[PDB]
Amino acid sequence: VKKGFRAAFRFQKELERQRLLRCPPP
Amino acid sequence: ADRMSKWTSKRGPRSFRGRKGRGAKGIGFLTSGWRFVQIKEMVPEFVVPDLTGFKLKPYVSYLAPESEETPLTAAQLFSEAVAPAIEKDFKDNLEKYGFEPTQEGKLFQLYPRNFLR
Amino acid sequence: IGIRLTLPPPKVVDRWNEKRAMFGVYDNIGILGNFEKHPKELIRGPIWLRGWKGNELQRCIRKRKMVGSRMFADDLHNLNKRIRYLYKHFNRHGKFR
Amino acid sequence: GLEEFFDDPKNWGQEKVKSGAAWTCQQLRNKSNEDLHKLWYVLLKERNMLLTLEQEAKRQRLPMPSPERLDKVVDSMDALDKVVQEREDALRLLQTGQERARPGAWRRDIFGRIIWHKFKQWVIPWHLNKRYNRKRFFALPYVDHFLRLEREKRARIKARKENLERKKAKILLKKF
Amino acid sequence: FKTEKEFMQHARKAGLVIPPEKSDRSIHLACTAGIFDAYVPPASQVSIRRIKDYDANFKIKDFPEKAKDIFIEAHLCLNNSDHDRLHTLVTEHCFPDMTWDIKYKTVRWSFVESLEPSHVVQVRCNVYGQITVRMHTRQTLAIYDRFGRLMYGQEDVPKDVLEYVVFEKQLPYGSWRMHTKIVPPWAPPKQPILKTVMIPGPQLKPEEEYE
Amino acid sequence: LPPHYRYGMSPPGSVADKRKNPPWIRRRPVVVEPISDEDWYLFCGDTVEILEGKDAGKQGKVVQVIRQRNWVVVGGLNTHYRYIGKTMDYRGTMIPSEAPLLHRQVKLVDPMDRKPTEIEWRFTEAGERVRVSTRSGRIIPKPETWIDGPKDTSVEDALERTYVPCLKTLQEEVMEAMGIKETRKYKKVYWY
Amino acid sequence: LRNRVTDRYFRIQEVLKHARHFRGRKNRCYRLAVRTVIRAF
Amino acid sequence: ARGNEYQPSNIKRKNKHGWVRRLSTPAGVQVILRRMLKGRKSLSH
Amino acid sequence: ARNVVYPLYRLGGPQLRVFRTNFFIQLVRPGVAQPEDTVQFRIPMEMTRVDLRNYLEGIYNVPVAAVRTRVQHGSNKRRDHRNVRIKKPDYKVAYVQLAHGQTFTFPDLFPLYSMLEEERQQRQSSDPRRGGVPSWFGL
RNA sequence: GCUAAACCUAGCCCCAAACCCCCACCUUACUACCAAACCUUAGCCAAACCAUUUACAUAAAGUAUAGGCGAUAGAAAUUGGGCGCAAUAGAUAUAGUACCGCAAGGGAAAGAUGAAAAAACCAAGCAUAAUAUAGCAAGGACUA
RNA sequence: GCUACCUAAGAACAGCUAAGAGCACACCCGUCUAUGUAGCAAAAUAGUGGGAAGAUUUAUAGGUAGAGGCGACAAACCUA
RNA sequence: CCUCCGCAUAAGCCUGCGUCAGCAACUGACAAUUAACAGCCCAAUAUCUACAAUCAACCAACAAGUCAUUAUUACCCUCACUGUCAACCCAACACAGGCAUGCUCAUAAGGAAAGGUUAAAAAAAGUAAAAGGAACUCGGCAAAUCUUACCCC
Ligand SMILES: [Mg+2]
Ligand SMILES: [Mg+2]
Ligand SMILES: [Mg+2]
Ligand SMILES: [Mg+2]
Ligand SMILES: [Mg+2]
Ligand SMILES: [Mg+2]
Ligand SMILES: [Mg+2]
Ligand SMILES: [Mg+2]
Ligand SMILES: [Mg+2]
Ligand SMILES: [Mg+2]
Ligand SMILES: [Mg+2]
Ligand SMILES: [Mg+2]
Ligand SMILES: [Mg+2]
Ligand SMILES: [Mg+2]
Ligand SMILES: [Mg+2]
Ligand SMILES: [Mg+2]
Ligand SMILES: [Mg+2]
Ligand SMILES: [Mg+2]
Ligand SMILES: [Mg+2]
Ligand SMILES: [Mg+2]
Ligand SMILES: [Mg+2]
Repeated sequence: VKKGFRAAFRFQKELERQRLLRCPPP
Repeated sequence: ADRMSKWTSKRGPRSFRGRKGRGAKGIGFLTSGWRFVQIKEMVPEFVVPDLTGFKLKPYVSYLAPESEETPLTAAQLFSEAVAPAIEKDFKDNLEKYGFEPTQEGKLFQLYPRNFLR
Repeated sequence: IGIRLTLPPPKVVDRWNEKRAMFGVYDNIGILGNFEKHPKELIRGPIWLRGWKGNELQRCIRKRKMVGSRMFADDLHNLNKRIRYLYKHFNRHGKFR
Repeated sequence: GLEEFFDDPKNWGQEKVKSGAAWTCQQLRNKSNEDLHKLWYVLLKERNMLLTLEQEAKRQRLPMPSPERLDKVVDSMDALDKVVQEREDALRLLQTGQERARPGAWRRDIFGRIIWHKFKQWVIPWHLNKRYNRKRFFALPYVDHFLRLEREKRARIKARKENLERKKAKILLKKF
Repeated sequence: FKTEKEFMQHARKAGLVIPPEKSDRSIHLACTAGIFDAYVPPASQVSIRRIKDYDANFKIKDFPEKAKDIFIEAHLCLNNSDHDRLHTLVTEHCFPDMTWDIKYKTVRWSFVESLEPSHVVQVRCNVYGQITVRMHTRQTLAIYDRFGRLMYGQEDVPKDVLEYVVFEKQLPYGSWRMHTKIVPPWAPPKQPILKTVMIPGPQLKPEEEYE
Repeated sequence: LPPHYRYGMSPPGSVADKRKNPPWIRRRPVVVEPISDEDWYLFCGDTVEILEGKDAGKQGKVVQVIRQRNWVVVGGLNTHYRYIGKTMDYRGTMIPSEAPLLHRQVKLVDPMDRKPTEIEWRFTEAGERVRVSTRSGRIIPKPETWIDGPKDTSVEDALERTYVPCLKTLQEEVMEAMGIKETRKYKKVYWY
Repeated sequence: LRNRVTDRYFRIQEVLKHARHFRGRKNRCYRLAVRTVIRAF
Repeated sequence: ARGNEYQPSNIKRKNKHGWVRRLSTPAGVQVILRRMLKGRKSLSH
Repeated sequence: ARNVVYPLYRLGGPQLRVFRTNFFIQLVRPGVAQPEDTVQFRIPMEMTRVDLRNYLEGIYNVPVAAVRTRVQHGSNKRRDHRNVRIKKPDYKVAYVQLAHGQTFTFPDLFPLYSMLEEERQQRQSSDPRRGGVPSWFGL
């Protein structure tokens, strides 16, 4: 468990972008 | 090759299996021809009372009241055991009251225990 | 994949904590307390480095000569070996000389 | 007889047997020594009965009828033995002033630590006891470094525990 | 396994001895195993006072109104799978009997106006009130699949339903909830189903023959 | 029981406990706030009131106190729904099991005011200790036959004081009682 | 480790996004993809 | 034939490595002390 | 008694006497076929053959004629999650032959759910003609 | 979509303070019982070999001195809780256990639900989905 | 606890011809070939062989310890 | 159809193919090996113990050998404790290896070389082979038959 916030935040947003490009919203 | 196992009597060669025994106690001695003499007095005699008409069962009924723990200290047993004898023989040689300075001639000695349990 | 899937729990920081709000007070206790104390008496730590800065070889030599008598035995032995290594390193190895 | 290794045969297979309380200690300090002797054999026979019934419970792959009364009997046996040893200790303190029924001495082994050596009974005196005079009760000066390493190891364990208690205290103040 | 006795006999054969342990907390149930006295369709005022002495404000002349509003609202919670409301509206003996098989399928039950004034039928009675209510209504079902294709009943066509709904109440915080629903043996069968069913015969071992 | 054992709804020695807490788990220990032994004031039988979440404002009765986690199990309230008896083919039955509450989520009830009350351990001349509410000065008490078998003592025989205190041992008293005689005196051995 | 690297997934994904059409393990494994992506540039 | 080596017997094991032999000389006493300072479960055979 | 230092006997000394017996006893069922005059016990380790004779003569008043004990090695072959050997404890077993022609057989010891079993009667199994339709609805 | 991933807290570290801790067991340890201890460390290494030699509060002071007067060694008088770690990290430690060794000795790995169990997305590797002439596996491109 | 040598008290050596004799088992060793080469084996297997009443072989306990031991010298053996 | 194995004891190991339950002896629970065999011995102080063994007799030796009491005093109790199981030990293994002794020397005891099929090459082990019979090769190594003679050390 690597301490920090910024890689967890950016990776949280790229998981959001892959959730969009997997199931695109109407 | 084991280290962790307890060195029991089941384990060595015949000379090792012979000498070591369990937690039993010696009852007699060996003589020539390896003949075991059992000493009669070394055997524990289980002194067992008569259990006839004895009215104490192994459990106590739940209706018995609850009290406090008062362990028998030496001052209590001196008080109820000796103190009225001192008060009755003072209102009118400590061996008169149940005191023994020495106990080498005594059968059941208190220090060290020559009785059992 | 060495990266975490959930964002960490948030880090609340009280900037007006007792330690943070009164931080640095009595640093100028010498220059406006009539020089009765020095601010190196205001620091708390190991007794061999209250008011002193050295490199590692100096911190270990000073540590041994100040508190090394009542150190534990393998701490004293490890510290003697560290002084012996750092001696052999600082005085014999290195680029600039 | 052998039927005293078993209980009342109406209780065989009832899966629940009522029993009273355990003998507590103050109820036994009111009794005589003869009464604690006979009661010792009462509880002894009861303990043997409940132990045969435990082992037959493990044999038949069945649960106990009431396993709590074996704990009651062991508690009454321990209570009676403790009350008797209280009377032994009080009478020993009156007659001899000793606090331990068995003599011994604070000695120091080869290993440097101080150990209570409980004395054994012997026939011959200690100066011509061949096996006793091989058992050496003195620490030679190669031991003192290891005593110091033991002292420092226990001090590390103590410092770890105390510091860890302080860390748990800090986490408790952070949470509440 | 199939019962408790097989698990106990395999607990004896396996050697796993489970001692019966006593805990001070038991299960605070809020139901009954069915009906106290099963009403049989084609004097119990003592039980009514046995409700009014625990409840102290209870009117049977207002009750089959509420029995309607407890009924329909509960079935409206099948349209939305609102189980949080259902445990306030329905008992625990009824909740698997009406919500288990409807899992992973959308129902679109819908009430339309009743045919008779619904009315109380019988009342019986740690203390469990129980009120059986006769209802004769007009409902519409449409039970779908996981795949949203119809398998029971058209959505538009209303059907007329006989309903012997048994209520139960815990008698400090409970209310009236649907406990069971008496289906009588003289009743007509339900709607037919849209699909066909194969029902297998006896699966024969080779030494066995079919007779 | 291992260190950092996790207390739960099951007692610490049952069977489903050993399904839940086997001797090889190492889980995160629950940070519980340290209530002193004298500071705990919720007992198995108190009528309490739930403050938070589901069944808020309802008053129930404490059925179980799991004191190693500051837990109060209100009977019949704060219930969730679990099945039981679920075999291979039968789906079990529905049961309203009970979720435990922290004691912060719970306040006591005056038996004459019926309100959530903060409770202190006031001292009075009549009783050394007992619960006293703060919104009113009222004492809350502490909340809550037998036939002998053939193997129980009577109460009277369990309390006989047949103990004449004497300076004889158990051994000397039993040897004098049994009438056992001994002429062989004990011979002194060496202790070392 | 006082400060060890957290942002390392994104450096690997800086290189590997140019390799998404390669053959073999060049599209997948970073050690191979760095050489073929440098070489492609 | 090589590798059989360990050819066991309890007499040679207790009289080679046992507690009484380790306490016969002060070198083996220091062996037992290193075992107790390391914390091992078996100090000797 | 066990876990007690016995007082040492010299020649001509008094009889060694135990008043409160420390060790217990339990008679188990024989797992093998044995003669009808033989009772099998589980002696605790520190109890000899003579002590078991005088134990059963004194306390239980059984006319005990022969005693033949043996020691059973409980297996040290079962392991933790720590791969550490668990030792089942060793135990001494007495074999007692009784006098006077007596005969012993081990006696044949050991010869909410209303709601559960009353929903196991009313299970109301799904008719196969229903095909998965929930049977709650009155339609 | 499998393998898997993730996680936060067991604990640990560096300071401060304070001077710590029934029974059997030196015979074959875990066994109820019979006629004597002290004695210089050395060597690696530096001297580019090696052979004398080579370290084990502040300030005076790297001064006086010593030294194949060379490598280097070196006084005294006198003076006066965390910008720690967080499960490959931090203790080896969940444990000096398992295991290895005749023995001295060496020495591990690991856990993550929730208030209550009395309730997805992403490494490699495959799969979905084998292959089409030609060649550091691309690049310029191209309708492709 | 292997191995080198020794100490103590033991043991085995069929049959045939007639003694550190010969043929020859058991047993000890390992000449030569072949297999095996992450093997059955960190040195084995199959056959052939040398010895087999002696300076034999072997079980058990004990001794010698690294600036050493031990050696029918191979500068061997002293836990692969 | 094999057997050069087996059965015991010694040493070793320590419940390790008993019951119940869960390529095609593991886990949990329970149970057992019972002393007559074998270990575990000896009251002192003086005093005795020249003549092997080998069927021990003739013989025949040399390397010169494995076996014993008496005097007086003390002595009167007795059968305890321990081992006893297995398909087993040492070789990391359910390892073609290593392992002392007494019995059977073909077994009365113990076991199974082949998962099934086809009948390639190469490889291993074997049997047979016309005519020739060392022409092979470093060398009659191997195999088959058994033998003469001469050197070197
Ligand atoms: Mg050997
Ligand atoms: Mg140099
Ligand atoms: Mg050189
Ligand atoms: Mg000075
Ligand atoms: Mg670690
Ligand atoms: Mg580690
Ligand atoms: Mg992947
Ligand atoms: Mg090209
Ligand atoms: Mg010869
Ligand atoms: Mg040759
Ligand atoms: Mg010959
Ligand atoms: Mg030689
Ligand atoms: Mg030579
Ligand atoms: Mg040479
Ligand atoms: Mg056979
Ligand atoms: Mg086969
Ligand atoms: Mg085949
Ligand atoms: Mg031919
Ligand atoms: Mg030629
Ligand atoms: Mg040619
Ligand atoms: Mg040839």
